[PDB]
Amino acid sequence: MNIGVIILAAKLLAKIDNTPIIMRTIRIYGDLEKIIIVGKYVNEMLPLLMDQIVIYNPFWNEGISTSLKLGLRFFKDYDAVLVALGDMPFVTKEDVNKIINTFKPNCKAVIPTHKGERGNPVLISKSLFNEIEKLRGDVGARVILNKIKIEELCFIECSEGVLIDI
Amino acid sequence: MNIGVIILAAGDKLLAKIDNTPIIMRTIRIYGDLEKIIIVGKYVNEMLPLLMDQIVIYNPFWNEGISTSLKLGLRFFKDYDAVLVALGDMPFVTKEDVNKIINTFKPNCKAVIPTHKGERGNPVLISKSLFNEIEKLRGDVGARVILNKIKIEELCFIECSEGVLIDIDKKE
Repeated sequence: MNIGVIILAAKLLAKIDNTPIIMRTIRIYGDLEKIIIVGKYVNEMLPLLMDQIVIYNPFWNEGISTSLKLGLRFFKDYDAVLVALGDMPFVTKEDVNKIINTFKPNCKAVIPTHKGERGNPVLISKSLFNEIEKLRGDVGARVILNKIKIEELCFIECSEGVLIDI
Repeated sequence: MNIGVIILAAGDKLLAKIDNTPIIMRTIRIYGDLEKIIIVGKYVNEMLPLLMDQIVIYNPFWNEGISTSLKLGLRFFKDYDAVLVALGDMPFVTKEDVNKIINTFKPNCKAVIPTHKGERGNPVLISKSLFNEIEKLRGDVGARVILNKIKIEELCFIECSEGVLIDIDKKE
């Protein structure tokens, strides 16, 4: 299925068992097609993201929405995108399979949950792309999800990692 | 119009200055307020500091050749009507030149090629139709392989300045 991970990255270079966190994050998505969107600290971590397709967002200061619109363009033909944050190195590989496997034919999105909280990454299907294209400001996943009826929102429970943003 | 500009800047010298301004710098000015991104590779680290005001795509496959960079920037404008492929080492093209090129874009044209005294140059304006064709490229080939494929009955030309024919380079 056409599922592409959009890693958002405008700390991040803080090691965890000798590997900088942004790198831990990037590889929990393994074989999945992904693209890293980078702004704030781009120059500081660029040499660490050179094995990746990286898009530098000049408009990062203008709010997370600009990073997500860009990242989206590279997958506009995909069935859905997985919006992950580079900030969370604890999301499990299993958590990912979960969020992806539970993406059924009537799901407009899939939201991970842990002990009563919704976390990330959020699986967003093609049907919503257009919606996130109108998005403006420092808004993002929350704002678009509120747009759908709970009847069309799927979910599954994952490790606590789906909630830990370091 | 849905016409995006892809400035191939992956394919060191681009940082050199011409009258106090970087070459890639000048090359960008020429396309003005047009929808554009610039693709870099091996010199992302040195390049970027001069592009903090532009959408920059780093190609991890820079070692494989110009086709990867073109497919990559092309992926960023997949829905648009056409893309103008520009080279970051050609800072002498003129705004007037560009307008002539994009304006010459008619429903008959599967591609618009800049010309100066019979000479076919760049930046070449490629239409949505060839998009699939270019995605078929491999290695360090480039779009001109495809331009030759298409028939003259659908390949528009338009006389421009000599900038369309000149590039800048470095001596080993």
